[PDB]
Amino acid sequence: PHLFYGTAQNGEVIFDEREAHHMRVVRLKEGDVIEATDGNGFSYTCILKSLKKKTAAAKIVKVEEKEKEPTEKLSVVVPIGRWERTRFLIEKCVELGVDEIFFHKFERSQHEISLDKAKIVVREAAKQCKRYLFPKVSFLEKLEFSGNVITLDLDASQNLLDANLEGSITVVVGPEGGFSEKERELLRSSTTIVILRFETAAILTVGYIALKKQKI
Amino acid sequence: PHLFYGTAQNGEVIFDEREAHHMRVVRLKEGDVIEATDGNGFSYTCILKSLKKKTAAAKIVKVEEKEKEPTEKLSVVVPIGRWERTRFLIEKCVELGVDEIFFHKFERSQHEISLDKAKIVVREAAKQCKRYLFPKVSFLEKLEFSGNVITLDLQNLLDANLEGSITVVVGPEGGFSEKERELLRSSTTIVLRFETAAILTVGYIALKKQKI
Ligand SMILES: [Cl-]
Ligand SMILES: [Cl-]
Ligand SMILES: [Cl-]
Ligand SMILES: [Cl-]
Ligand SMILES: [Cl-]
Ligand SMILES: [Cl-]
Repeated sequence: PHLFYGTAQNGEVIFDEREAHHMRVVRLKEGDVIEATDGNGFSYTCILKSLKKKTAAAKIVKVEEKEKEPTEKLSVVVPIGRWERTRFLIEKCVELGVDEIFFHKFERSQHEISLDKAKIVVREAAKQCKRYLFPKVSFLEKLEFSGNVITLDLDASQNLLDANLEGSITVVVGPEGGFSEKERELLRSSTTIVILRFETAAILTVGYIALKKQKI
Repeated sequence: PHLFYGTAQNGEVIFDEREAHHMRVVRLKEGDVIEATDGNGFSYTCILKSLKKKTAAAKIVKVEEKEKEPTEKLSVVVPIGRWERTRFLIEKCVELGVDEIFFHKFERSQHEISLDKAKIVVREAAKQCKRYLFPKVSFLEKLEFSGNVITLDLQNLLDANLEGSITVVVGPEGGFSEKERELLRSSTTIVLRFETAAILTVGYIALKKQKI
């Protein structure tokens, strides 16, 4: 049971080139009943009409609201770094029920991110996890926040299980080359700080928090 | 800075062809200073004396105790299933401070494993992670247990009582059979992508037991 992604309007869902290729791979055809999401919490049961090289369109039969906006958000600051790390962190954020991703370039990174690429990673992950309401993605200029913030310092574990998790939480995943001293002063003074393989620490940290917050 | 695995005897560490080959891949030569572990908690700083095709030997210069046996053990029963899953679970056991790994072929698996092959996975993961006291591996013929055993189907694991030595039963890819669901309820405490779930669950337990 595959879940496609498109834009609903005027009784149809329209699909971009990327989706049409994915449908040709599953070898669908005109007449087939399919399920799409718009990424804002809705599910559409549709009959495929057109499948062409760079586009497709299906007629909507049924809509179900599958997920509503949460009252308390889980936010993660993802460092703009080597693509393999960045793609991983974004995928895990979809997976672990994060509501908002914020991309920050820490002082020791010279990387950039394409926000359109990040949205594709979110889309493809969500289609796999059957997540109807996609996390939002934004740039973040400054390490300035409100509410409860937890910082994952990758170069040191601190006590995660002692941390207070009351209310809305932002988790700040640290950069590969480490916080500069300016960043560290800024984050010690404003957040709560908490050695394993990068991929394991990130899953365990964000995943424990999501668990406790019942985001998963 | 690599870490090799060898056998310590009378002032030298000897190494097998797997390690010798690895030494050649990383361009080591006779006369270089290397670090080895025995897999028993100790680090050995040695001078590499002989690097041959099938074997190597180094002279011990310094020995440091890195890791001791814990009072309270964390054991995990790993299903014998598709290699890619089994290998991942072995490596996470190494990395998350599990002390002992027991392989069980559940009823809906038809797979088999050689302990020699599992040990190689342990070795290579432990070399990579710089774990000096390697976990032990063995077969578990029956799902028959004593002690705190908790049975996992990859939430409110957060409420599980994890005190004392503990065994964690990770279920098979095809699910527990009826007989298995009954058997496990008679002797255990029943408490996302597979890899994510496996890390979050075993990691949380390890972290709560302070094994990491
Ligand atoms: Cl890159
Ligand atoms: Cl990019
Ligand atoms: Cl951009
Ligand atoms: Cl980075
Ligand atoms: Cl299995
Ligand atoms: Cl071995």
